[PDB]
Amino acid sequence: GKRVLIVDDAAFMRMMLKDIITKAGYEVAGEATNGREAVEKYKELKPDIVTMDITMPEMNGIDAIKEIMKIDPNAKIIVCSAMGQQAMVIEAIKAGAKDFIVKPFQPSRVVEALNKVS
Ligand SMILES: [Mg+2]
Repeated sequence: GKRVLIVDDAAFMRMMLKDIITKAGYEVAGEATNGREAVEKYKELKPDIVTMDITMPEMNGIDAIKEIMKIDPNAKIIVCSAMGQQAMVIEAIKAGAKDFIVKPFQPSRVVEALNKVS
C-alpha cells in the first residue's frame, strides 16, 4: 500500500509529515484537519494508510479511529502523539490503531512505522 491520508489539525505538522512520507516513496492521498474530515476523506479516498493526530477540534482521533474501523475493519492507522500522551496512545491502539509515532517526527521512525504497517 502507498496512498496516505494525513490527519492533523496543525498545518506545520502536516507539512513536515507530508515531506517525510513523500520523500520515502509514499503518496499523499489527502489531508484532513479533524476527526470528521478524517472520516469523510477516508470513505472518499480509500487511503492505504492513515496517520492520526489525537487532539483536534470537533472530533478527536480516538473517535475517528472508532468510526473508521466501523467503516473499514481492515483499515491501517498509525496514531500521532506528543510525548507523555501515553494514556491516549493506549486508547487509540485498543480502538484500532496498529501503532503510533511521536511528535515532533523522526524520519527514521516515521518511515519504519509506515513500512511495518504495510
Ligand atoms: Mg493536534
